Amino acid sequence: MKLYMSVDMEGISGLPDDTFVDSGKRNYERGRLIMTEEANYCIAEAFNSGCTEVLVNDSHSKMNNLMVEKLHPEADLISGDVKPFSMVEGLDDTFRGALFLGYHARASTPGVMSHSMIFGVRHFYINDRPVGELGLNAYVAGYYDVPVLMVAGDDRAAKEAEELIPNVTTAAVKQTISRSAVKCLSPAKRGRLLTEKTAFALQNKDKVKPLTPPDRPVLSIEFANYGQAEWANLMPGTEIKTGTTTVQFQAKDMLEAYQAMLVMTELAMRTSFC
Amino acid sequence: MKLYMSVDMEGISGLPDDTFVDSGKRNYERGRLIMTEEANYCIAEAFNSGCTEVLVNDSHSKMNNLMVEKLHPEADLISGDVKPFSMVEGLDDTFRGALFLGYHARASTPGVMSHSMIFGVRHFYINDRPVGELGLNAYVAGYYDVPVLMVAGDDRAAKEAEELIPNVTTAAVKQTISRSAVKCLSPAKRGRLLTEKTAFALQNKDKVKPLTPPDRPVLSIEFANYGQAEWANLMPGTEIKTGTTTVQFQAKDMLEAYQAMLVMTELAMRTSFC
Amino acid sequence: MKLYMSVDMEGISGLPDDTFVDSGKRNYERGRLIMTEEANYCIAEAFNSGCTEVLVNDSHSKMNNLMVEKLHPEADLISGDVKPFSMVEGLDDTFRGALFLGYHARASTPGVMSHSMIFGVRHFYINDRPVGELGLNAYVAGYYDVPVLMVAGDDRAAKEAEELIPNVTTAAVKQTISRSAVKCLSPAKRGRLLTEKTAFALQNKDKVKPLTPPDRPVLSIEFANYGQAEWANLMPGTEIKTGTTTVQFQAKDMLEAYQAMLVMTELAMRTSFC
Amino acid sequence: MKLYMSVDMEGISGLPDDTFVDSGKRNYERGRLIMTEEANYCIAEAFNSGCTEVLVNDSHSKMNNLMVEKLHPEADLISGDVKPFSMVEGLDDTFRGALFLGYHARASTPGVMSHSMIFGVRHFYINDRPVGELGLNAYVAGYYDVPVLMVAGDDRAAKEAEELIPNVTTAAVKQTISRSAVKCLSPAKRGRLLTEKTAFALQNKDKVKPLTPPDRPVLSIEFANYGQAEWANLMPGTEIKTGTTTVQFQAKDMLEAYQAMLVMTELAMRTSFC
Amino acid sequence: MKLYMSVDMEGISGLPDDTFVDSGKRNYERGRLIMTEEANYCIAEAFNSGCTEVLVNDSHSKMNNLMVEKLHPEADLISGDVKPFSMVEGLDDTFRGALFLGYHARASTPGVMSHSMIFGVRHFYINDRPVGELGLNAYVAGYYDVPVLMVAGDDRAAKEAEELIPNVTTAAVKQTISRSAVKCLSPAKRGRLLTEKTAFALQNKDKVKPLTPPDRPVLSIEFANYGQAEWANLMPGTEIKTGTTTVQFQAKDMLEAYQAMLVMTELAMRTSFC
Ligand SMILES: [Zn+2]
Ligand SMILES: [Zn+2]
Ligand SMILES: [Zn+2]
Ligand SMILES: [Zn+2]
Ligand SMILES: [Zn+2]
Ligand SMILES: [Zn+2]
Ligand SMILES: [Zn+2]
Ligand SMILES: [Zn+2]
Ligand SMILES: [Zn+2]
Ligand SMILES: [Zn+2]
Repeated sequence: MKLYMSVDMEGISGLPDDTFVDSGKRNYERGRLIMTEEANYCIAEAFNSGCTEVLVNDSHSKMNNLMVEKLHPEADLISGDVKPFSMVEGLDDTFRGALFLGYHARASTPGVMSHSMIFGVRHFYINDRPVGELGLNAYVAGYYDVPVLMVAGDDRAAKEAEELIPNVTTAAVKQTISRSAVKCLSPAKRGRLLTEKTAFALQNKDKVKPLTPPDRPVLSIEFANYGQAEWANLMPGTEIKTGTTTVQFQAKDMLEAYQAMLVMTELAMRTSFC
Repeated sequence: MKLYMSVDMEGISGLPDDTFVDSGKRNYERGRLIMTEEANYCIAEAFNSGCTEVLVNDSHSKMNNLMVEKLHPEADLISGDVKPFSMVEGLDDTFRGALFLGYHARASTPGVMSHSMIFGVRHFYINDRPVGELGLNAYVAGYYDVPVLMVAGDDRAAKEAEELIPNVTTAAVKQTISRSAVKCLSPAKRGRLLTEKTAFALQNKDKVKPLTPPDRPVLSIEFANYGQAEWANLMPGTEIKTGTTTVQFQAKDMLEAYQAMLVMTELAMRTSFC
Repeated sequence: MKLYMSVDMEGISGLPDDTFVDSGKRNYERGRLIMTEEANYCIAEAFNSGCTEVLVNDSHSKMNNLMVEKLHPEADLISGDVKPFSMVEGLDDTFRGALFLGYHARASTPGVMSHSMIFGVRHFYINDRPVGELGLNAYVAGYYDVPVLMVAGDDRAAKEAEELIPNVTTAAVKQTISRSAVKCLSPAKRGRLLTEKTAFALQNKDKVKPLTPPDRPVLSIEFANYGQAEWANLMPGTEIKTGTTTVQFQAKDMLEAYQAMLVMTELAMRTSFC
Repeated sequence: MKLYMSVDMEGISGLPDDTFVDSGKRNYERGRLIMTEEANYCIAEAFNSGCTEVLVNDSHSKMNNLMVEKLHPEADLISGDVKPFSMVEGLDDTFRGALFLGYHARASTPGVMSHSMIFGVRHFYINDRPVGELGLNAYVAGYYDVPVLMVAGDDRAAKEAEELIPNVTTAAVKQTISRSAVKCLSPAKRGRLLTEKTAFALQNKDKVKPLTPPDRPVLSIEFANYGQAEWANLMPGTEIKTGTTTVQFQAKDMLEAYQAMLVMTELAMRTSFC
Repeated sequence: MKLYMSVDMEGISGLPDDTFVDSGKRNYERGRLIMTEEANYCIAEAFNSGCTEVLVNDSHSKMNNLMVEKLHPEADLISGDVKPFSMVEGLDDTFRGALFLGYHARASTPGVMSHSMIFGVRHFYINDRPVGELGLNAYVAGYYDVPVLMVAGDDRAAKEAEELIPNVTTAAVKQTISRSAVKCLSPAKRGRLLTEKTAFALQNKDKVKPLTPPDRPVLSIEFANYGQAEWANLMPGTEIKTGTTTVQFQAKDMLEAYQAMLVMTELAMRTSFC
C-alpha cells in the first residue's frame, strides 16, 4: 500500500520559534536534522505496518529542508520548490492514505507559529468554510479520494485536524503556550508517540473518509491589508469583496482552486509597506 | 484664536510610496521637504485668517520629519517622539479647532499607504465604531471639546473624515489608485487647494462640532495575527475575544483609551515571525 | 483636448546604460532629472498646441522616477506602482490621443537597453503578432479607441513604432550603437526635436488610427528559460506549448490580456538559477 | 511530586561574561551546552529523589537556550518567549516546590552580570521591599503557595536568596570577583555540588515556606534614566514619583503586578539615547 | 572684557533627539550648522555689548562640532577633545564671565536628552549637592572667581541653572515634552531671544556671583549599574559606598575633582553588558 507524506516544519517537535525553521537563522541546521529524524519515525513505522511505498514531500518554505542523506533510504523524497501542487505535490488517487507531519495551526488562531502559506493571509475559505494549509491540503487529498489518516504537530494543529476530519488520528508532539513558545516532549519521547500514532492510524484507516471538496469550489482569501488584496486581485477571474480585504476566485475544481491560492498568495507576498 | 495642527506624512501631496516617508529610504529627504512646505501653506493661511497661534505637531513615525529651519517662523513646532499623547500631543481645551494634515486611510481599507499606527493593526474600535488614526485623534480632540475643522490627505482619507465628522472640510491633495500609487496635483496646485480649504474651514468653523467620545470608552484592537494579540494581551486590564485576534480594554476615559492604544500597539510591534 | 502620456526611462535622451535608470545606481538621480525635463518639453508643447489636459503616467520600474516637484505644474502626474494597468494606467476613451516617451526596443532585438517588462521575456505575442511594451500599450490604447500619436525614444524604438502604427510620429532622441551604448543629442537639441515632433503629432493626429486589438486576444509569452515558463504556467487558464518556453493565455479582451501579462511576468520574475 | 524549574543563564557555572549568554556572541553555543548539562544534574537528582514530574522553563532572554535534544528525556521543557508569565510560566499550585537555576544578583548590587530583566532597571519593589528577578519570581511562586526549595547561581545570588527566603537551600557554583569575572568550579565539581544541594533541598523541603505576596501589591520600578520612566509611564494605571525615575503601579494581585512588570520593562527597553 | 563660552549640543534650539547630535547619525550635519549659528547670535551680541574677546569652547562629544569656517570670525574657537578640563578648557581668572550655551538637564531628571557626561552616570555630587554638567562647570568657573552670567538650553536646563546660580540669566530656546521631544522656537525667533538675553546678562552681570566650590570637595558619582562603579573604583583614591553604585573621591580642590570626574566616567564608559 502506498502512503503519502507531507512534512512541514513549524509543527515539528522541539521547535519553539522561527530560528529553527528559517534557513537564514542560527538554529536552522539543528531544525532540519530534527525534522528529518521526525519523519523517519513515521516512515519506519509505515513500512513496519505493511506499506510498500512511502512518498515524502518536503512542504516547508523552499522545501529543501529534509536531508536526503539522512532520510530513510527506502523512502522516496520530493525536494525543491515551484512544484505544480506545492505541499501536496505527487499525491494522486493511487495512494492508500495521507500523513501530515509537522503541521501547525491556521492563521489568526492560537498555536505556535500559526499562519497559512504566507504571513499575509488571515483566512482561507473553501465555500465559506474556514481552513488553513491543513484544510486545503486535505481537500486536495479528497479530490483524489485519499483520506488523511494522520496529522502530527502541536496540540492546536491536532485539534484543528480532528474538527475537520472525523476519526482522524492526531499526534501532538508539543503543547502551544504562545505563538513562539511551547512545552515539548524529548526527541525520543515524541518518537514513540509518532511511532504508536502512525501504527494506529494505518490500522484504523477504514474509519477515516476522504475530505471530499465541492465540485466548483469558491476560494476566498482574506489578507492582512488592502495592498495584498489588490495584488492578488490582479489575477484574472478574481474580485475583491467591497468593504473587505478578501479576494474571491470561482474555480472549476479543487485543483484549480489550489493553484489559484498559490498564485494569489505569491502576488500578495510582493506587497510593500507592511 | 489658537489652531492645533497634526501633520502626518503618508497623505502628503505628491508622495506615492514609502520611499518618501521612511527615514531610511532614498526619497525621504525630498519627502520631508514637501511635507514641511505643505504644512506652511496651511499655517500661512491660518494666520492670514485671524489665528493668533498655530501649534504644529509632527505626527509621523519618529516625528522628527518637519524641518524646524524651514517651517513657518511664526508657528510653534513639537518635534520628537515618546510624547504622552503621540499624534495629538499638545492639544487641550484652549484651542479653537484642529487641522489634520497629510492624513491617510485607516487599515484594511482602500487608500494609499493605508494603515493604523503600526502595520500590525487591522482595526481600531471605540465602542464598536470602526476608526483609524483619524478617528482616534478626532475623539481625543472631542474630549477637549475641540472640533476637527479640516482634514487633508488623499481622497480616501477625506471620505473617511467626512463620514465621521459632519460638515468637516476636506482637502484631497491626491487621488488613490493603489496602496502605493496615486494621481497627484502639482506642489503649487495642491498649495492653492490647501490655502482655499484652510480659509473656508476657519470661517465655516461654526458648522462643525467636536467628536464627543463615550464616558468610559471600550477600546478594541484587531491585530493581523494572534501573536500580536498575545503581546498586547500582556497589558493589565486587557482580554482577548475568543475566536479572534482582537484585544479589548475598558478605559476610564478617552485619554486613557488613547494611551492604552499606544502601549498595546507598541507591544504588538515586537511580534516576530510576521 | 485630453492627451495621455506614458513615460519610460531607457529611451530617455542621453541615457546610455542602466546606471542611469536603476534607482540603486550611481547615475540614477541625474537620470530622473533628465527624464522629468524631457517630459516637460512634450507637456509644454502639448498645452501650447491646444491640449487642455495632460495626464502623465510614470511607466518605469517602481514608477516613482518623475519628480513631482519639477514636473510641469499644469500636468497631472500618476506616480507609484501596483497600478491595475501598469504602463497605461489612467488611459480611457476620453483621451484624444496617447504619447509614448522614453520608450525602447522590445526584447531580443537591436536597441539600447532592449527588453519587455522583465529581463525574463524574449517575446510578447497578441494573436501571433510580435510586440513589446510599445505594442501591448498601443493595443490597450486601441481598446479605448485612442490613437498613439507619437512615440519617442531611440532610433530602434521609433522604427518599431512606425512598423506597427501607420503614420505615427516618432522622435529619435538618440542612436543605438549597442545594448549599452548610444550616440545622443544634447539635452537642448533633443528638446527642440521633441518640441517640433510633439507639435506635428498633435496637428497631424487625424492621419493616425487606433491600434484595434482582437476581440478575444490570445496572449503568448516566450520566456528565456523553462523555469520562468513553469512559474507563469501556474496561473489558471495558462498552458505551455510543448517543446518551447512559451506560455499561452486565452483572454476575454485586451484588458484581461494585459493583466494576465502583468501576473505571468510577475511570477516569472521569481525564477531562480538564472 | 511535581517540581518546577526556572533556568536562567548568567548564573550558570563557568560563565564569566556575556559572550557566553548573548546568542549573538562567540561563546554562546558553549554556554547553552553547559547550561543544558547544568540543568540535567538537578533534573536527574530530582527524579532520583522521588519527583515524578519536572517542568523546566527556559527563563533567559529569548528562552530558546536549553537544548531540547540534550535535556533529560524524562523532563518537560518550556521553550520560547512571549509567555504570559515569562520566567515563571507554567508554575501553578500543583507543584511541590520550585528550583531556580543559573540565577544572578539583582540590579545595582555586587554579583557577576547583575541586572533585573532589562539593563534599564535599577530596582524592583513589591510594597517597598527591594527585589530582583529572584524576588519577583519567588513572590509569584508564593501566590500559588509553592515554596522556593533551592536557588543556584553565583555566591551573590545565593546570599540574596537566603536573605529573602528562610531556610532556602543555595548552591554557589561560582564566586563573583567583578560584574564580568568569577572564580568557578570545574563542570564536574559544580555537578556534585548541584546534585548534593538538590537532594538536600528536596528532603528538607518542609522547612521552607512560600514567599506569600501582599494581597494588592504595589509594584515600583526605578529605571536608569528618566526616558525609560516616561515610556513605562505610558501604561494605564502608572504614575511617576516626582523627583525620581521611579514608576509605580497598584496591582490587583501578584499576577497582575508581574505582567505589569513585563509590559513596563518592555516599554522601557525602547528608550533611545542611552 | 573677556567672555568665556561653553557650547554643548543637546540643548541647542530645534534639536529634538540624538539624530541631530550624534556625529554618526542622519541629522548631525544640520545639527552642527544650527549649533554654530546659535553660538554666533551670542558672540555677535557679546561684542556688540562691549566684550573685546570671546573664547568659544566646543563642549560636546568629540568637540569638533562647531564649524570653524562659519563661526564668528572675531571669536577664538577651541576645537578637539582630550582637553585637560573638557567642557571648561581655557577658562581662567582673566574672564569677566561665562556663558553656557546649548545646555541640557542633568541625569535622572526631566528634560530633553538629559544626562551627565556619559549615559552611565545617574548623579554627580559635590559635597552632597546634586549637580550635572551645568553644576560642575559652574563650580570650576567659581574656582577662578568667574560668574556664570547666562545659561541657554531647554526650559529644564534653565530651571536647573537658576536654582543653583542666583540672579543668573537663562534663555529657554525650547520646551521639553519628553526626553526625545520638544516644542521649539523658529531659528530666527530663538536668535532674538538669545540676542536679548545675552545683552541683559552682560549688563546685569554685577548681580551674579561666582559659584564658589568647597576647599577640598568630595566628588561622588552614582552610576547606573555596579559594573560601572567597579571600573571607576579602580582609580586610586576612590571608594565605593557599600550598598550602592556610588563611588567617592576626596579631592584637593575643584580642579582635581573635575579631572577625577573625567577619569572615573571614562573608565565607567568601558562597562559591558549594559
Ligand atoms: Zn505550514
Ligand atoms: Zn512551513
Ligand atoms: Zn498615520
Ligand atoms: Zn504616518
Ligand atoms: Zn520599458
Ligand atoms: Zn523601463
Ligand atoms: Zn536573569
Ligand atoms: Zn538571564
Ligand atoms: Zn552635555
Ligand atoms: Zn553634549
